[PDB]
This record gives sequence, structure tokens and C-alpha cells, in this order.
Amino acid sequence: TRFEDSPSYVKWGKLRDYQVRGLNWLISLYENGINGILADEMGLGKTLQTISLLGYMKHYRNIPGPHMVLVPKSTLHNWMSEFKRWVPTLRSVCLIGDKEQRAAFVRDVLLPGEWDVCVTSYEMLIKEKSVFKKFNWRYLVIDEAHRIKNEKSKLSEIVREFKTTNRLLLTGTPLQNNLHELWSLLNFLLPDVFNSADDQKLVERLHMVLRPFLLRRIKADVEKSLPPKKEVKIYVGLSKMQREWYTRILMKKMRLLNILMQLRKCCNHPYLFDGAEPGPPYTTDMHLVTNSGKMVVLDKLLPKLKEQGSRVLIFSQMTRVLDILEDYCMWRNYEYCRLDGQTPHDERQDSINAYNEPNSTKFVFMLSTRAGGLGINLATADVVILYDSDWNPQVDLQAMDRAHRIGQTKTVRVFRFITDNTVEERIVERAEMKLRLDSIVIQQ
Amino acid sequence: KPHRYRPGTVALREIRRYQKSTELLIRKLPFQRLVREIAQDFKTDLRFQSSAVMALQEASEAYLVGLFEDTNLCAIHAKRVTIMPKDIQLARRIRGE
Amino acid sequence: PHRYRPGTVALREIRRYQKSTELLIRKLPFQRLVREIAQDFKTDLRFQSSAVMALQEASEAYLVGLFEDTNLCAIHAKRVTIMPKDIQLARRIRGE
Amino acid sequence: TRAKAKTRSSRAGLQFPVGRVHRLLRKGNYAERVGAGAPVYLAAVLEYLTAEILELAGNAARDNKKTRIIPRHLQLAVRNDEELNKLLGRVTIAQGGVLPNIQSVLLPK
Amino acid sequence: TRAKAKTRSSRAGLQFPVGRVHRLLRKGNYAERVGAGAPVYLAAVLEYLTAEILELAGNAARDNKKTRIIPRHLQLAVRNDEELNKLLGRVTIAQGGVLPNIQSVLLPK
Amino acid sequence: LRDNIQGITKPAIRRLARRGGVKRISGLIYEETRGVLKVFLENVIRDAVTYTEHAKRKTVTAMDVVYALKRQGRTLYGFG
Amino acid sequence: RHRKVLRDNIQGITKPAIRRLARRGGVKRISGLIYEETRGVLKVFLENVIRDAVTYTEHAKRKTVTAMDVVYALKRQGRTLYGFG
Amino acid sequence: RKTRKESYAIYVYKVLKQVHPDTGISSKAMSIMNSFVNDVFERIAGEASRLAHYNKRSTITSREIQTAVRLLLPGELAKHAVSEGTKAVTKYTSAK
Amino acid sequence: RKTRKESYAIYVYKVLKQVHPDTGISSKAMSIMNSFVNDVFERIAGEASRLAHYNKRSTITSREIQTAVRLLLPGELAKHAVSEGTKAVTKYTSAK
DNA sequence: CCTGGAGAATCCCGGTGCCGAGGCCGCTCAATTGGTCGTAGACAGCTCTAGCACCGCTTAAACGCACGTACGCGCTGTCCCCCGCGTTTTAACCGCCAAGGGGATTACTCCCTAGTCTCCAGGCACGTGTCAGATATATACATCCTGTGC
DNA sequence: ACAGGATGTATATATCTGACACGTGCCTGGAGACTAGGGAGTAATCCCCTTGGCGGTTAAAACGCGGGGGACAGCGCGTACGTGCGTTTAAGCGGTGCTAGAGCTGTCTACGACCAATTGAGCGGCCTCGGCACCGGGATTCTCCAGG
Ligand SMILES: Nc1ncnc2c1ncn2[C@@H]1O[C@H](COP(=O)(O)OP(=O)(O)O)[C@@H](O)[C@H]1O
Repeated sequence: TRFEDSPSYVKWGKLRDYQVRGLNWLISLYENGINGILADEMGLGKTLQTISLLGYMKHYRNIPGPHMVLVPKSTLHNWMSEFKRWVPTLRSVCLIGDKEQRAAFVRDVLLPGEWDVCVTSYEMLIKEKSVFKKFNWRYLVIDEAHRIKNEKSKLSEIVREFKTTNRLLLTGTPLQNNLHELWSLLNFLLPDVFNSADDQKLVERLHMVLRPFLLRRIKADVEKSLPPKKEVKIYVGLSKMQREWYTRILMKKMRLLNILMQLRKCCNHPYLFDGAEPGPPYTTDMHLVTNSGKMVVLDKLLPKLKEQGSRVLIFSQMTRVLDILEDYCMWRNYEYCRLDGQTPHDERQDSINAYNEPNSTKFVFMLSTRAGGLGINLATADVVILYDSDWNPQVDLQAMDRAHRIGQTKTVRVFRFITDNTVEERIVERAEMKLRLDSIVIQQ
Repeated sequence: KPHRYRPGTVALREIRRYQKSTELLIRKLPFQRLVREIAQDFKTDLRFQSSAVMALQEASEAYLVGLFEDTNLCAIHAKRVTIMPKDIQLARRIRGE
Repeated sequence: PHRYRPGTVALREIRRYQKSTELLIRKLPFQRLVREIAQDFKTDLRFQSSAVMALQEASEAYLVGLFEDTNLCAIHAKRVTIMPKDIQLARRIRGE
Repeated sequence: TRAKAKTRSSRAGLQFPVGRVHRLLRKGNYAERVGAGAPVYLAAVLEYLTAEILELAGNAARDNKKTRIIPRHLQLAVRNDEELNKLLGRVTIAQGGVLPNIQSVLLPK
Repeated sequence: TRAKAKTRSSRAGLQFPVGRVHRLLRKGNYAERVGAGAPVYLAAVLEYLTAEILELAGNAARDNKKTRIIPRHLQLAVRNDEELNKLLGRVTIAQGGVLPNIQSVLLPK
Repeated sequence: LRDNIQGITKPAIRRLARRGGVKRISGLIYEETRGVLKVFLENVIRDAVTYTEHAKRKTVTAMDVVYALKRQGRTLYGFG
Repeated sequence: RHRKVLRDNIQGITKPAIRRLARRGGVKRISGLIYEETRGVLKVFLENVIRDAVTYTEHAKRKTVTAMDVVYALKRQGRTLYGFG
Repeated sequence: RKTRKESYAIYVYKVLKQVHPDTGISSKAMSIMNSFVNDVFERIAGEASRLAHYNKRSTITSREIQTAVRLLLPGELAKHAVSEGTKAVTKYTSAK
Repeated sequence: RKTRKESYAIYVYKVLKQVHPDTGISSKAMSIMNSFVNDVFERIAGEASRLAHYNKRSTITSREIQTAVRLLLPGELAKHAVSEGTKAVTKYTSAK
């Protein structure tokens, strides 16, 4: 009923066997008048599908009205390049910068109305609510749809208050914690169908309710490469001082406000605490790996990595853990670099390029679990270590597959440290519960 | 070459502006940190309601403003325009610290 | 002849009166003043001795505290002599 | 039958809750017994004070070209008045600011 | 038959009247009910404060070559102690006088 | 009655000032101090007269004066 | 083993903020040593109020300081505050 | 649901409408007025209780409330408030 | 012999004889001490009543008295007074 | 810049008066027993707020600097004002006496208030929508500052 | 001394938004009627304390005078502060993620305080005496002030 190959108006865009079916589904959803969620996850041309959908609407239909694509700041340049390179005819404009530049843009382009597609970040959307609502929008595209996964939030209510005809959500993993968030997404999509808060009682009804507005695909169905990854779950016991601090925090002079987060920075390394460190001098010798179980196992395991293929990518949860591992690496004088949210934005891309250089002598690369830009092509790594596990198995999976880029040839193997019989086991148990729920709901 | 105001015009304009306004002048997060640090030595592991911090900030602003008024009056008594620690200590001792 | 310098007699008086404890306003004039003030609010008023004595005590203590504050203000103005402006400043700061 | 109840407030021509005042007096541990006319007297006094302060605040609001009374208007009304400034001398009004007051020595000449 | 009466002052070892304090607390209308240990606590606190002030006054009176405590001695004792002076800062003592204090500027050069 | 405030004499003002701790006194202090005494006394006596009027009495008592002083924040020890 | 410190919390209040307060008070010219004195005065005032409020909260057998506790402390000191219940 | 909380907002709004028909009020201004009424009520009731104890009575009456008002309020306000209270009590007692 | 009047005179005399075995007191000093005891008792009791009202309880207990003394008395006096009162209440509880 | 004079204050004795300290009397309040009832302690479930470790953006506000200028401060000179002392006048202070109001107590009696039950109607929590009050721009007006001319 | 040139500030106008004012539904506390008890008003009696008056005395105040010291105005100066400007950063906002601490309605239950009647000892009032404080007097030491 629809074209099975690349249309004419997309130049040098091939639409290889997945963009074609996605675009056909999007066109069918427009014809049926129901909004949709595209959840093929990182690996498929979601941007190309949205661009080609807009090009189809502009060319085959005569409705090139007010179009808005909401993207994070880091993807603005990428989206603009895709717009200008793959559908050049659909000329578009973007909004970014300080308040005076916003005034310049609205007075020069937005208000004159010669524009067709406007691309803006979340913060600029919040700042320009009154200056954006005046246009009768036709399409509303939200990349990283899990940003609005929670109701009662400023962005969610603001995007609800917009006058729009249709909308389209882009996300990798629409379901993260519970069905309440997916209900929020569906209620935003269809304003009236899902107003309520409501193996046959479950699963089946969920699948047949979620079918009409969701898609899920796997890269390996046709890519058939990129060999799989093995996760090794290393249980590690703690040291005597770790046990002592564990008991002292558990029973209850320091600040003990959030007991769970106190036990957190304590099952990892007691030197994130105060008083565990030695006296006034800071002697970086044996006040290190030999006093924590995870650090002992890490110092046992790293030399094997050195003797083998190497290139260990390290993922952590605390920048304090990042700093202590930095001190350990400088004590061992290992080639390393540190990247986190605190790293300046320009200072991150050159670091990635240096670690991904064809001849990169750097061995240790430390990144926080969520402090990435949702991109970071770390295709040159071979070893991935998860020093900590969060409450988001989806975030853990995304951090795992961010080093699982196509370019990768050596199969990357994941490590997961767990302090047995501690709060890490609880964390992993809740993560497993959430992961099983998300899989059984979405993946099938 | 550039136009400049005399030493004292901008001060009077600021006085008019701030006596016309009603908001708070100290920063919220620094004030909260100060309050928590003070309360910690009295008793450990304390939780503060967001209204209590605002009430404390209001009282602190009012006390400091009244003290500065009386300090300025003392400085004018001493035939000066500047306020000084001598003036502050005198005002406190007269008020009955 | 024999004459003291201007200020030693004052210091001796200061020491004498700060060492003593008895009242320093004449009882009959103070009593007449109190009755004259009390005439306005109500006529044919009678008093007890303890009431007049307590009024005199409180009035003297108030005046002594006011004079201490006034001396402080005069010292602050780099002076030794006290002035009505110092009295007014003390009253204004104390809150009257 | 049973006579239709008339509120003591409307009986005494007030706008304040005489019954609630009686309950608060009786539960306030001020004395063992409360007279009938004491809550009426107290409610009338409270109404007079509230009316005075509200009238002054409304005058200030009309002078400032706003039809709503805000704490700044309340502070302006409470100050600029001898009796009210003496009654509320040691009271801090949140978001009240201060009265415009510049000493004449500081003004340029 | 009944045993001999034992005062609660003797029960707690105090010198101040626990029963009189209890009666004053009941009749003063501070709360509806009074516990048994509250009068004992209050009597102990009052006895401690009295002991402190009396020892200060007695020491001052001995320094003045006298065996009788007078309001002058009481005032000297209260105003020479920081904590008691803070407690009784707004208190006037009849026939107490003032602390001898001359500002250094007024002293002869 | 009249002319009773002048009963508060310059030597008495001087003695009170010396107990305060002052050395030199201006000539214009005296009438200011008399006015201060007048206003303070009027406040206290008015409150005491209110107390004695409530008591339905015609004699002002030391206890009434003490009650007035306490309600004005000037507690007096040693009179009841 | 890493170390990094920022500043003291008494220095959290700033000289421009103190100048804004003085301008609202009516001050035109300010000396340079006013700021340490103002920090001391504010610290003393806060320590008194916080002591009273924490005493109230301890008597309530609670771990959370409330606006009502703060208002009660201020009223006991003699600085009745309206607008916070 | 929620626990009931009582205040004087309705009565303050009614008095405001009587004294200024076209005038509103903000929530924080209402909180200030509620605290003001509570403070004045507490002051007057405490003065009345102290008077009752001083005179060795047990009943708080209109005479005690009037005396407390005259002690608290400063002068012209006191006399106007006394007139208001006398009118209120006379109206309440006249035939009811 | 008119109606009898109470005071803390004998108890103050006993405390004085305990602390200083060879010192006497005058009538004015006794009046001052009696007024002091009355004032401290009034302050502590009023604060305890306010605490009970704030916490919505109908009793005055050792906790209310202790919190009141910690609010009123400054610092070292508060600590010593709390120790004395706790000791006395412990002996009363043990002997009852 | 030391001397020595002349006042002021300090110290030791002796005599007086009175107020503190002790000893009795009588009653009124506190201690002792017994009974009860409600207030508070303890649990339980719901739900809502605070905190701790972060991240990601944005931008107002803090920070450091240069520079000239009022301003604080020290020093001087003048003058009159306040102080110190002796004289005369005045009114407090003291003691004493008389007279009468008025505070203080006691005995009766009644009316006013606590306490209860019944009914219902005002007041409170909950939604909901519309106007008054921010906010943003472009004018128009008042203030100030310096150079220019006199 | 007076113009004009730049800069802040007020005023009109249009827009938007969220909080205030109103209507609904329901429940809980106030009003009506009744009873019973004691708190307080009312009259009478006493006696204490206030007031009014007088006369002698003596300190205290009023007054005048003379002169040295402090207040006040003026001048100079060199320095700390106010003003404008570029650079850095930390506040403020918007988010996640979870768990406890207290407000809550509901509930149970038990022990601790109120209450009553009896009775006795502690405390206030009254009366009496001796030693401590006070006052007067005389000798010794201290501090201030002029002179050379
Ligand atoms: N031209 C292409 N067409 C389709 N898929 C591609 C193309 N280039 C790369 N990919 C796949 O996409 C993945 C990276 O793209 P990605 O960043 O996931 O896009 P998106 O962010 O839109 O999901 C790689 O793993 C690769 O296998």
C-alpha cells in the first residue's frame, strides 16, 4: 500500500529495510489518525524516519504548517545536519541561544512565518512557551520521550497545553520503572483514550492494548553481526573496616540522614566517608585497594586485562568513586582519563576521540553511569566494568550498549561487581524485577 | 571621557530602590547551609521544613535592617556619613544585647 | 587660697554616689509631683507610702540607666559633656 | 415547639464568631468561669481593631493603584500610624519592607 | 490505722514546700492536670537558684565586713554574675544602687 | 495644683547624673530630663489608676504600682 | 584519596548582600570592617533562635524543625513574626 | 480527607467588604490578619486572667475585658474600642 | 491578726543557713528573695502551660518543667538546675 | 619635675537602739486511704514531605581590578560656658496630735454559670473558572554632570 | 552660572497566567431548654491608715563670681571607598530515585491523677530579748595642687 524503498525526495538516504517499514507504519498511523511511539532503541534510524515522515507530509500532502521537533541540546546540531542533508527541500529553522538571540530569532524568522520546521531544546521550549503557543502546530515530535515519562512536571504540562493536531514520540526504552510512566506517555499521546489510572489477566491485555501505538525492533534480525556480550557477576566480600562502618551506620558522630545512601557510599569504599581515612597526612599507600574488597578484586583483575586484549571501559555511579580510582591509577601510574558531567562540554569529545584513536595508549577510561550525552561512540573498547549498579536496569543496558556500537569487532564483555549480602543485592533485585517487567511488557 | 556619576548618587538610587522593594536579599542556598551548620552543633541529624528556613531568613533580614538603621543614626550623631563597628557595638549596647 | 581643678570634685561625687544606695530626689516634692499627675486621671485619689516610695525607686533607676546610655553616646561623639541630643539618641535607640 | 436559633453575633450586631470566642476562652485556661458578655465585648474589640487596620490598608492600596491588599500595604498601614505602630511595635510583618526614610544629612546639596 | 505523715519535701530531700507548690500550680490555672513529679522538679530548681544567689550575696557581704545580707549585697551579687544578670536583666532591686564603673576617658590624664 | 515639676531640682538631677557616671552636664539637660520624668511617671500612674479603678478602690497601693511596672517590663523587687 | 574544599558557610553571606541590607536600612557609605561584625551579629542571633526552636522540637519528640517552632522561639525572644501560622 | 482547620478568614473578609466594598486581599495578608487577631486575643485574655487572679476572683467578665483593653490599647483607640464594646454588650443585653 | 499571708521566708532562711552557717538576713532582703521566687515560679509555670498548649496536652509534667527551665535559664544554670531536678525526682520516685 | 602643704578618706574605740532571732499557740492546709475514669501510651495503615548523591542548562550575581575623590582624622585657635566656692534663703525633715474616711472582714442570699441533651445550620474542604496583577516595549520626562562661556 | 547630552525612570498598552472568589456537599459545634450549686453582690461593723495641721532645725538649694577647660569651627592631607568593567562561578531551576518521620483516623487499654473524707502537724502570728549596725570621735594615711 506504501512504497517499499527510498522515496525520491530523500537524497542519498537509502532506507535500508527498516526505515522503509518504519516510514510506512508512520504514514499508516497518520492516515488512521492515531499518534505513535517509535521505540526501536539506539541502533535504527529514528531520526531518518521522522525526517522522511515530515518530508512525506510536506510533499505528498500540502500541509507544511507549524512543525516542532523537541530534542536535547546535544542533538540539535545532528538533527539540523540531518534536516539540511537528507531532505534539503524541507527548509527549517532552529532556536538556540540567550534571551537577546531569542528575540532576534523570533523577530527575524519565527514571527515572519517563512519557516516550516522549528527545532528547539527543552529549556528553550520552557522559556518560549508564550511565543510558541501562538502557532497552530501540526506535528509534535519528542526525541527521548522518557524525558516526559513523569506527569506533574513543568515540561509535561507545558507540552500538554500546546495546541497540536498530532504528535509522535521517539524513545529507546519507553518503560523504565512501572506502567504508570508508560500510561503517562499514552495519555499524552491520546488525550482521552487513557484518562484512567487502570498469563491472561496480564501480558495479553497489555500487548493488545499497546499494539496500536508502539513499535519494537531488533538490529540483529537483519544486521546479523556484532557478536553478543557476556555479563560476569562477580560477588565480592568487604574488608574489616568496611564491616565496621557498615555496622556503625546500620545501628544508628557523623551525619546519618538517608540510611540507604549512607550504606551506599560505604559498600563501595569507606574512604568516601570521614574518619576512615588516616590522620592529618594524606599518605596514598595501602590507604587504598588493600582496605576495600571491591578495590582488592579490581587490583587483582586489572593486571590480567593488561596481559590480555585490554582497553577496559569503566562505568561508575559516583564521581567520588571516579576520583578515588583516579588516585589509585596515578598511584599505579596507569594511562587513564576521567570523564563525567563536571567535565566541560568541549573537553569531552576530544577525550573520546583520543581514546578511540587507532593507536590509543590509554588503558583506563572512567565514565559515570548517566553522565553521558546519550551518544559517545566508544567502539574501540573491549572490556566494560560496572563498578556500581543503579536502580535503572534500562540505564545499565544503555550504558552497556553505548560501547556496543556497530564499529565494534571484538565482543565486549561486561563485568558487574556486587557486594553479596549487602544493599547491592537489594539494588540488583529491584533492578531484576524492573527489567523483567519491562521485557515482558515491551520486548515481545 | 565616558559619563560617570559622583561618589554617592548610585548609593541614593539604590537606597530608594531597596526601600521601595520587599523581597529578600540574602541567597537561599547559602542561608540554608548556614542554618544547618548552626543547628548541627546543637543537635545532630536534624530535618528542616522549607517554611522554617524562610521564617528564619525573614527574622534575620528584619533584625539586620533595624540594626543598620540604628547604626546609621549613631554615625550621623558622630558627625560622620560612614557606619563603623564602633557604631554597631554602641547601638547593640544601647539596645541591651 | 585653696581651689580644686575643674573635675576632681565631680569624680569624688561620682565615687560617693556610686558607693551609696539611698534615694536622691526630695520625698515631698516627688510626692507632690505624683499627686499632681494623678489628679488628671481621677480626683480625690489617696496613696500609700509604699506606692510613692516604689514610684520614686523606679523613676530613679530609669533615670540612672538613661544617663548611663547618654554618657556612652557623649563618649561616642568624642565629648565629655552630655547633651539633650545624646538624651534623644538614647531614647530613640531604646525604643521610645 | 423549638424557637429558631439566632446566632449571638447577629443578636449583638457583630461580624465575629461570639460562640467560637467563648469556646476559645473556656478552653484557653484563663479562668474557671467566663461571663456571658465577655466574649461579646472581646469580639467587638477585635472587630474594631480589624476594621481600622483594614481601612488604612485599603487606603494605602488605593493610593498605590492596586485593588488588592498585600503585606506591603499592611506594613505601610501599620507604620505611618502612631497608635498602630505602638501596638505592633515589636511585630515583624513578612514581605513588608520598610518605610521610605532618608536622613537629611545624606541628601546632596 | 495509718502511719505517721511524711512530707514530700522529706521524700525528695528538699527544703521547699512540694505540697504548697502543687496547690499553687493547681489553683494558678496553668493546666487542667498536674503530674506528681512536676512540683518536685520545680521545688528543686527554685532551691538551686536560691542557693546560688544566696551564696553569691553572702560572699559579697563577707567581703564588706558584715554578717547581714542587704539589698546592696543582693544587687552586687546579681550584677557581678553574668548568668544571673542575664536572668534578672530587666529587674529593679529596691535600694540596690549601681555597680561602680567610670569610663576610662573621664579619668584624669 | 501646679508648678510641682520644678520641685525636681538641678542639684538632684546632678546627683542622679553622677550616679549614672557623667562628669560634665549641659545647662539644657534639666528640662529635657524633667519632661522624660513626666512622661514615664504619667504612663506608670495611668496603668496603676486603671488597676485601682478595676479594684473599685480609692487608694493606690504598692501592689498596683508593681503590677503597672511589671506590665511595662520594669519589674521591681522588694515591695510585695 | 582526593581532597577539595570550597569555603566556610559564614562566608556564604556576601559583602554585596550586606551592602544591600545597609542600603535598605538607609546607609550611604560603609566601612570595610562592617562585614565581619555583621556576620558575628547574625551568627549570634541565629544561634539563640535555633537553640530555642530545637528545644521546642525536642520537647515535641520530633526530628523536624517547623515554622511553628521558629515562630514560638521568636515570640519567646520578643520578636513576634506574622505570616507563618 | 483532611483535618479541619479553623481561622478568622471569613469574618475578616466580611469586615473588609463592609469597610471597603471594592477591595480584595491576598493569602499572605490573610495569614497576617489571622495572626494579628490571634495575638490580640491572647494578649487581652492574658491580661484579663491576670486581673482575675490579682483581685482573687474566678470569673472573667466584661469589666475585666474593658480594663484589659484600657491597659493594652494606647488611648484614643482604647476609648473608641470601649465605646464599641459597650454598644455590643448593651445591644446583646437589651432584650435578649 | 488579719488574714494569714504565705511566703517562702522560712524556706529561704533554711537554705541560707545551709549554705552559709553564720550569716543573717534582713526584712527587705527577705522581701526581695520572696519576690524573686514568685517571679521565677510564674515564668516557669507560664512557659510550661504554653508548652502543654502547643503540644495539645492537658497535663504539666516533669518534661514540661525541664524544657521550660532549659528555655528560661541560660547555659550552665540550666544544666545544673536540670541535674538537681532530675536527682530530686529520682529520689521521690524511688522512695515512693 | 620634683618637693611640701592641705583637703579628703581610712581605721580603731566606745556608746545606743532596734531590729533580727528564738520560743509559744492555734488553726488551716497538707498527708493518708480508697475509688474511678479518662487521658495518654502504643500500635497500625495512608500519604506526603525531606534529603542525599547526582546531572544538565542557564544566567544573574559574585569576584577581582583600576582610579580618582570625598571623607575621616589630626592639629589649632578662640571663647564662653560650665565648674568650684562662699553667702543667704528656703523648705525638707522630724516629731507630735487629732479626725475621719475607707479598706478589710463577716453574714445572707440569689442569680449567674457549669453541665447535658437535642437539633440543625454555619463553616470547612474541594473544584473551577475569570480578572487583577506581573511582564515586555516604546515613548516621554525628569535628573544629573560637565564643559563652555562669562 | 547656564546650556545640552546621556541616563535612569515613569507611563501607556497589550498579553498572559495562576490564584482568588464563588458555589457544593457534608459534618460538628453552637444554640435552645433545663437543672443545680456556689460565687459574688449587698449590707453592716471595725480600726487602721491617710490626711491635715503645727513648730523648731538644719541641711539643701539658689545666687553670684571668677577663671580654666572643653566645644566648635577651620584647615590640610592621604587613604579607604564608591563607580565602572571584564571574568568566573555558583545560585536557581528542572529532573531521578528511594525511604523515613509525623499527621493522621482508628483503636485499645491501663495506670495515674482527680476526688472524697479524716486527721494531725507545719506554718503564721505574736511576744520578748541581745548583739549588730550605726553614729560620733580621734589618730593615721592618701591624693591633689601650686611653686621654683
Ligand atoms: N546508514 C545507516 N542506516 C541504518 N542503520 C545504520 C546506518 N548507519 C549506522 N546504523 C546503525 O545505527 C547504529 C548507530 O546509530 P544510532 O546512533 O543508534 O541512531 P539513533 O540514535 O537514531 O538510534 C549503529 O549500531 C549502526 O548499526
